[PDB]
Amino acid sequence: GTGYDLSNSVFSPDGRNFQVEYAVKAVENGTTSIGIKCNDGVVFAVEKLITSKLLVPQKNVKIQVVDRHIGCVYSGLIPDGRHLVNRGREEAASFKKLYKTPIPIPAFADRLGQYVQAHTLYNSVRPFGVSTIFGGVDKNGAHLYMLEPSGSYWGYKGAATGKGRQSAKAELEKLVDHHPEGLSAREAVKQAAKIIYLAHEDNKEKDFELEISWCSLSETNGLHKFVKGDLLQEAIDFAQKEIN
Amino acid sequence: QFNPYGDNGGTILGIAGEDFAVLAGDTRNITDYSINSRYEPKVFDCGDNIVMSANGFAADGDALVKRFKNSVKWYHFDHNDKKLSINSAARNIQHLLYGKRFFPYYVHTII
Amino acid sequence: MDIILGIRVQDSVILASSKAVTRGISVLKDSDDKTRQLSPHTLMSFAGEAGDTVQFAEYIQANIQLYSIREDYELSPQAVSSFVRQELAKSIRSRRPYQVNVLIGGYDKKKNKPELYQIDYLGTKVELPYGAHGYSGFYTFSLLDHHYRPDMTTEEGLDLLKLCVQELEKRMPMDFKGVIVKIVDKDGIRQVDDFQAQ
Amino acid sequence: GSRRYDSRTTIFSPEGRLYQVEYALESISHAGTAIGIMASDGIVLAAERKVTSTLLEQDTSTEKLYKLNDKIAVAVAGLTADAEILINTARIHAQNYLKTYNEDIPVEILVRRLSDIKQGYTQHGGLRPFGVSFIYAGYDDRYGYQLYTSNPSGNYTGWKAISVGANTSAAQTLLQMDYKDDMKVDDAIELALKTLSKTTDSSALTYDRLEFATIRKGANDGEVYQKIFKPQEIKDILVKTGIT
Amino acid sequence: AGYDRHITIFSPEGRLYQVEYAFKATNQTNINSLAVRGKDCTVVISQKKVPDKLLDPTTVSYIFCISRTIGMVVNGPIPDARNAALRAKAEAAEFRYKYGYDMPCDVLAKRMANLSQIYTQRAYMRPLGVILTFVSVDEELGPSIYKTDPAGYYVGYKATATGPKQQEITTNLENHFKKSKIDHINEESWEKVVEFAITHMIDALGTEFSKNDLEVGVATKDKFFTLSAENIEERLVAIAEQD
Amino acid sequence: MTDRYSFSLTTFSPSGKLGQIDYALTAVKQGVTSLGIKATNGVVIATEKKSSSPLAMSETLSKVSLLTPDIGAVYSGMGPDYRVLVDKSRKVAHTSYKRIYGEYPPTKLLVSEVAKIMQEATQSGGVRPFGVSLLIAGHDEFNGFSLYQVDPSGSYFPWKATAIGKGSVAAKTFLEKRWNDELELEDAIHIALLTLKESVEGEFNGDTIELAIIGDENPDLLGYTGIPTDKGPRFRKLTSQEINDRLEAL
Amino acid sequence: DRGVSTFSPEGRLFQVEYSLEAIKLGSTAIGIATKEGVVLGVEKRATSPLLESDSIEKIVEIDRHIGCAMSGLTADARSMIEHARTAAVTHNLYYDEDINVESLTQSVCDLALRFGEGASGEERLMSRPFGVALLIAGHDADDGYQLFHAEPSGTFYRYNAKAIGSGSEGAQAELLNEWHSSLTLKEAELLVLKILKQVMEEKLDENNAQLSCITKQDGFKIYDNEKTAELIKELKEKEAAE
Amino acid sequence: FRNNYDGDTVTFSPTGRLFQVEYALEAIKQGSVTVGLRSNTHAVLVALKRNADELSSYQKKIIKCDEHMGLSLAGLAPDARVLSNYLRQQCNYSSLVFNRKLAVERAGHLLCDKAQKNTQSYGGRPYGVGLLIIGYDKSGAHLLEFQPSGNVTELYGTAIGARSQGAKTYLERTLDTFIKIDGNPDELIKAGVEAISQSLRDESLTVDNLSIAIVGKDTPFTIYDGEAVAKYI
Amino acid sequence: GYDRALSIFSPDGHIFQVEYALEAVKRGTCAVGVKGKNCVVLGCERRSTLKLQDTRITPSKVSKIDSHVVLSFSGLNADSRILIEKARVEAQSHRLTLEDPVTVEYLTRYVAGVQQRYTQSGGVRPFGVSTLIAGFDPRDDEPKLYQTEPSGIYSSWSAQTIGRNSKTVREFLEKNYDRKEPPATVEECVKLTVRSLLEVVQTGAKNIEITVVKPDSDIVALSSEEINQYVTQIEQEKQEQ
Repeated sequence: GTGYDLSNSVFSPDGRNFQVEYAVKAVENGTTSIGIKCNDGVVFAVEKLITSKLLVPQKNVKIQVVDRHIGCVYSGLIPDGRHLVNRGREEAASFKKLYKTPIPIPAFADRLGQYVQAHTLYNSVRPFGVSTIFGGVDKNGAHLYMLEPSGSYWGYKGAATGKGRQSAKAELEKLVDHHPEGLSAREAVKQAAKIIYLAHEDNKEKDFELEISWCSLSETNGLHKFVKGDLLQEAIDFAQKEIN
Repeated sequence: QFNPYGDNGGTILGIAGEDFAVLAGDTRNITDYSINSRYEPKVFDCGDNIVMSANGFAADGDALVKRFKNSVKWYHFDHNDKKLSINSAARNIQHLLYGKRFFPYYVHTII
Repeated sequence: MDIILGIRVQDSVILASSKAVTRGISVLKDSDDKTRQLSPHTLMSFAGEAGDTVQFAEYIQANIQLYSIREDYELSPQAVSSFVRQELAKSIRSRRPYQVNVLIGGYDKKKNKPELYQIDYLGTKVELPYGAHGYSGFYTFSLLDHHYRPDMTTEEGLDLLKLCVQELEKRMPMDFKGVIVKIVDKDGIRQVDDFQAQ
Repeated sequence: GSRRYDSRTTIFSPEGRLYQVEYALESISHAGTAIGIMASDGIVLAAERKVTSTLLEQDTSTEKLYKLNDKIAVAVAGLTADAEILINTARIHAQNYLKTYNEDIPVEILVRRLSDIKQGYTQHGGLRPFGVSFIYAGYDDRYGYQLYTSNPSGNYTGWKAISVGANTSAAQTLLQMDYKDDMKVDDAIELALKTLSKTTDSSALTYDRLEFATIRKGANDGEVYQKIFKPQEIKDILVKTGIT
Repeated sequence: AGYDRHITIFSPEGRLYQVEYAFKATNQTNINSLAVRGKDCTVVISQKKVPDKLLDPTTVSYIFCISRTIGMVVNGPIPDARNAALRAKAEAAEFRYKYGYDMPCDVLAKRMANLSQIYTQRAYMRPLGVILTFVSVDEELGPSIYKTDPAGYYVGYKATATGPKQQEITTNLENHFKKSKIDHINEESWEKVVEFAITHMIDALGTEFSKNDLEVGVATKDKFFTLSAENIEERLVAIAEQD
Repeated sequence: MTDRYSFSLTTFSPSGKLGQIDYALTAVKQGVTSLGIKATNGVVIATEKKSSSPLAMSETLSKVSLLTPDIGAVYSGMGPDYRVLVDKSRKVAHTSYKRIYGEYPPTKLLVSEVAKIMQEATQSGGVRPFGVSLLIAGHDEFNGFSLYQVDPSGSYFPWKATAIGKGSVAAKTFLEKRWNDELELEDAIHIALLTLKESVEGEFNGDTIELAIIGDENPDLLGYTGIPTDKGPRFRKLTSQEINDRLEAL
Repeated sequence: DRGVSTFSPEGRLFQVEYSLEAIKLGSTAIGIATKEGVVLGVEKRATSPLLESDSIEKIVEIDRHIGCAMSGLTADARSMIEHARTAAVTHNLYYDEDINVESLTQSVCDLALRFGEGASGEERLMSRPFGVALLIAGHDADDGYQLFHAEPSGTFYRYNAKAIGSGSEGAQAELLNEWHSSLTLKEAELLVLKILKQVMEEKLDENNAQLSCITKQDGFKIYDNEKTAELIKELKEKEAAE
Repeated sequence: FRNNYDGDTVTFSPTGRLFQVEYALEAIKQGSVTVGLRSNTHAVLVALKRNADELSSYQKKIIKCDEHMGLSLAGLAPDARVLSNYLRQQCNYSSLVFNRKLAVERAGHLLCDKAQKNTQSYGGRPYGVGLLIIGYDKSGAHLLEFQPSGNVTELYGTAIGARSQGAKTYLERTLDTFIKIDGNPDELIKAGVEAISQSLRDESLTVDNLSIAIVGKDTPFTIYDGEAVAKYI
Repeated sequence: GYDRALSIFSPDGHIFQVEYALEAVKRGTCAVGVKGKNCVVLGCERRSTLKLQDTRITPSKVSKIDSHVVLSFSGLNADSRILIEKARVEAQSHRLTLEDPVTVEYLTRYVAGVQQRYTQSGGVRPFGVSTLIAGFDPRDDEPKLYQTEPSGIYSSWSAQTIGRNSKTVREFLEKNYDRKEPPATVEECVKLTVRSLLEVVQTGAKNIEITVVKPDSDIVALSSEEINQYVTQIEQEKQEQ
């Protein structure tokens, strides 16, 4: 008597939800993305596979914004990630409408958490095929979160998911020990470029494109902002400088 | 008590010859004894060689025109870019106006 | 209003109904049949608001006819008049109430007795030897109090109506263009062809 | 989704039978036998209680014979809980009819309606049918004494004598053998008890195992009277017939 | 002949396998918790395991502040745990609004255990794979501990323990209440009651604890609060001097 | 979110059996023994308090519940299913009766309402039957004292005396020998305690045994004086102390 | 089991493809478009000689300028025709003109995929696709004489000539060779009769086969039995000549 | 294997695949080939049309959505009608409420979000059609590819349908050439017809077989069929 | 709530739930209708299994839909009531809005439309019923006879039978009903109806029931003795050979 993996909300005999574990496989299959928490903000970076010369550069934007202060990035099924953000965007607007103040990051994290958890309670819905790294700056500092298909989320110093999660975490844990008194917003951006290049060894057959964003109290006034032109080129050159 | 209607004045005219038609209207828009605008166009080319004007309450006029223009647009999408004949437009406008028989558009309309 | 009269005699119910349909300053019709047959032995007359009047009658008629087909049986006049009352009693507390006053004239084939029921738009039923709706009653009720006997023949009952119609024609302000008269007995419903000059 | 767990209660077999209606009829073939016999001067209803104990209170007990109207009564075969659901709607229906026409409901009209409710659970809704068969005993001024039967399919028929529940096949032949059209009620009482006594799966037929009722016109009153026999009354009539 | 183990319907034996399999889920996180009553306080202790050095330890918690007076510790996966929390918080606020007084501990438990029983009966809802332990100092009943499971069962406790290594802790406490005779910790201050609970978790699990290995929640008259790493650290100094 | 379970979960099998009802009854057999006895001047319902832990407080968990001032209930089977049924049974007594008639429902009618709720659990979409048998004891002016049993199917039977759960077979035999139509209430409690002893393996006292009666009106349990017609509840849960007294001379 | 609207590994909808097999079991229906009009013919196919043949209605008027021929589960067509007629009359109410044949067909096809079990997007309350294919023939001022074949897949093709039903594969091969741009109406009428006669199991007469046409002048007419009998009599003579 | 996990879209396979979505993708691969390509001034669609018989018409592949935007289809046409209708309304809403021509990128996000809801809910199937959306908004010429999984990519050139891998390789090799074709629409159509013929394994492209659409700086979205496309043959 | 698709297509192109609804009809008691020059006659068989029925109160197979139209059926008895009621409501509704009783064709088309609707709606199964609808149009003296089936298909017949052993009785009518010269008299038309049922039903005056509908709402069901007389005459024809 089996078939415990055919329906979503069902508990297997050992106590698991196999349909969520199958969603995790869809995430591991996806492009690698990371988050670094610094001394006054958060930095997000993501890999973008260039299948053909035909894809217009800088145009297929993956990192998304909720409100004006939160940034979101995800690995796995992109449409699912987009759907999750549409929910977050509605959720934050609703919060701002009633309490005037923009949503705190811990508050926003649970809003995603309860919503993703909800999609593991019924057989008529499919679990989310994404892990989401997200954060920002609120009333009491920077926050970084990672949300799994089960609905599990925690606060992170550094987060990684997708194809090259192994290389990323190994490099993130070295930063926590080498920089015990925090890392600066500028530094974290440059360092985020390196991690993405090092995690690209896992997908080294194809060419890729770098996309970075940051939210910082001193460098961006606590608002989410993309990295462009001279700052992005600086990060690209730094990653190239530490590869040889 | 809130009155949903107002009066923006103006006047429009429509004459048809043998191979032509004209539709005219003053450009003055008013509220009570004040002039809102000295140049506020009130006669519109709706496409398919139809000119339209709705006169009276300007907010109901603009709504009607806007709704009919959108009607022309969808007619092309639905009926293989078929030209909307003036008689068809007329019957279509009747249904727009009568569809608000119990909260009317305070306009006199001419095409 | 319209004239709506009924009288139960020994072995029949007689219904007399106004023939005129007046709207505004014009008498639009002088031959209007203000009655419906509900079943072979039950007849209903009606008066009231312009539209409600025919719509209610025809609606009641469809329901009684539906009952007859389903059951292969005819409801007693008592049962029909209870159904009518409850529809009006329902309608008076709705958004737009039927403004219709009716008379049910029926011959109960089981009991071998004629029956007359007066029911107003509120759903106020009562069984009577004689009845009237509208202003008509203000003249005919006292007239019948005097002249009516409970064992009168159908022929005596028609004479007694003529006396009511003569009084209404003399004293009532409106020209109601005479009446259509119907008999309900053991043999069903029939119309008295000549009453206008009987 | 839920498609996996749907029994499909309202579908035809390749043979053209309704699976659930069939299995419901099988369920009823296990229920205590009930008998109804219509005579010229009244109707009898006899029923056999199932799995009785000496500690079971009979005085307060009423499991097979129910009063629907002041003039209509029923014998039940099958699930008592299912039957009570229907019995209540039937009681409401008779009262609606009375409030509408100022006349007691004709027996057939009450039967057609219950039978219509049962037919519903057969054709739509995806719910299980009612596991009940009824005998109806009634009187009205149109047909006089009437006897009807209805089963889970919503089919109803009219009878001079009928049995429901267990051993109907055996019970019907015994009735067909001993029933004559010009029967007095006191004779119909005997036939009902004799038939039960023969088809019983118990050792002997006793008062504590029986429910008994009559519908008879007043021996002096001139109108219709129901009588649901009390334990002591049955014990009396069981000595009369010759069963003790 | 198979599907009676996938949704919440009876097996031939009379068992609801989905409920049984939900109990299994409660031990997934390998964390043990215990709750004890003092003279006028109630203390919850839960093991804090942060295996990843990329995590922010301050966010790793299975103890929730439901209301000003009520606190809850959860044994089970966090997404189900947070689900249960949000509901309890909502239910506690609604009670206060409707009835004008703060929801009691035993009443919140009964409520949450009723909701758990629904998922047990209706098929479209899966049970939550969590065991909820509620604590407070009730204004009528005094110090209270009430525990709800995925079966919808709930009961009051003198003291309780939950998790994989539950029985070690359970027997350890049982033996103390046969020795002390009274059914609570005979101590005036909550600080010494927290110390008792930590001492008895060490002796039952056979393992020493640091300030980051523990999570503590305290309930006093009109207040429930969770201790910081340093409050525990101060409390850990006290047990080291006693031995 | 979208409940796709609009169909029955309890259906008929080829043999005629209703699987889920039968299995529910199987769950009731595993449950702890509970019993009821009807005397001439009262009714008694009794059960064993099976504790889940010696650290748990058995006082916080009542297996015997008051439904109305004159009606009480006990069960065998699944505890949580009973708890939610008790809540609904208390509510229906108000909504479907007291709010209409200004008085409490008679025993038979409240039982009928309880049964209806359980019958619905047999037929409604997306639910399983309740896994409990109930024993409901009560009084009403026009019927006097009565005792009912309600099965998972929704069926109910009136009993002079009966037992449900684990040792019900042996306990029904023991009751048959001891019951008569001339029992006084103190006699009935005596039998109740004796019958329950055959079931209980462990400690037998007022802390492990739950016992309540439907007897005389208790004016000191009412809470107020003034209205002569209000005389007080007939339902009374015996205390641990009161049970022990009858056990010292047992 | 398996979902109703569910793709096969090949990329097709199970229900739609199975519905296409029900249509292949239907009666033959033939349409031929000419510059003088469109002709629609059907095989009646009566199951018993006691059946009153002229009560078999497989040719229906949609509007004065649009006609329809059905093949397959013909009971399924009633609500399609009802929709079609209402669409046509409704269009005339809003626009004081005749509906285009192309737009009418599109409106009928919009219904075809509205099946499922309480789905996402809009509202689709229908348990299965239609088990019937339609031949829609008509005329409008814009595109002249037109013949459309509407399928339960929701897609519709325009045809110069089309056969649907049991004899459709053999009939379409025949219609491929015969049809040319400059056929007369009478040639087309005789052509419909010629192909139906071939694919039928029974001998063709004015009772088991029905003719109809749509012209600009007289609109949509269904030929009476006496008229069709004379065209059958005329076809017999022409085949015998060569 | 595949037996169990392809019953509906709501179900994940052990490897993380949604088979119902993948089977929908297969309908596109069976569909007739179509090609998109853009420069800085203009965007172009070139589509190959399919018939049933030589007695049938060729089904239309290109749909106009607004004066500045449009799309081509490969797969189930009824689904393309449902999606194009939606995008028309979204374009309509943007003009009426905001007096704003909907940005092509946002059109893609909306189609992505609409496709997604079908891939996660019980009952509903996925869409069975691919789309190539060309536009000219406030930031120049755009080309988008839509897959019924939800994925939408902005490209210079691309192809979908049967044998479309041939056309895609041609564009990938000619990228530097056609992107500079600014202010000469004819020489961009010439590049599209040369692209689509790289996918012709079966037949020659004829006057009632070929379909072309163009949008640009001073060119509202227009479709060419019949004698209009004759010069590109 | 419940909208599960019960009637669906199978690989070979059949709706099995509709196919099985026909099997239910094949199990039902035989029904036959024949039309004459100036009448229509409906014949139906009663089951012999239980010979203790009360014919006064037992529902009969021939139901009046209106005063001029009759409906007989073969299949699930409980299902037929649903179809009959809807038809009877539509009859009264048609008299209300059109001011004219239904034509037999119209009432047939409506009943057939309901049946079809239950073959492509969610949560419902097809009607296990085929009907014979017979009567006379308002002010019309031409006889009308129609048949419907679970699929929703309908058509008119000179003579038709449905239900068990209907293959046998149809075979009889095909070689016994002359379209050129229909039965001239009512008596001549009733004889043929009884003759056909005697092919499938063993000697039974109880078993065969007949109803005769004439123009202008003249419907009368025959007594057992009257039908018995027809049987008595027919059985004496055979022995002459």
